Amino acid sequence: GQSVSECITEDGRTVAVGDIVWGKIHGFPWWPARVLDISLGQKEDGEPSWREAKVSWFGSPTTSFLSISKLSPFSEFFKLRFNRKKKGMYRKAITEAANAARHVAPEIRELLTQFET
Repeated sequence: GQSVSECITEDGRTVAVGDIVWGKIHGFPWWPARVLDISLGQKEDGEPSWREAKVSWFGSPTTSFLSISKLSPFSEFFKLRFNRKKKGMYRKAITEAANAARHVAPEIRELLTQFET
């Protein structure tokens, strides 16, 4: 594919390099990540319609490649995707991501602060 600086997700929102997203891989819940690159399939490719992003997971050492279909914008999907029960690394990642997002999506850190006990 060809790298680009942004694309539109399946829910119709723009995702750009540097943005915070929920990402999905097998064996883990939806997990917050930072977008490092975005790649779009091109007509000479084996699969011209494939599109993906390279992401860095919060609360984690790992970087992964996700189909755009396996990510979503962080704020808009937060209430849906945030697991209120999970502990440890997962909750630390949530905290980091909410803090990172607090200037464009202050509602998330707001919700997390209300939720904490």
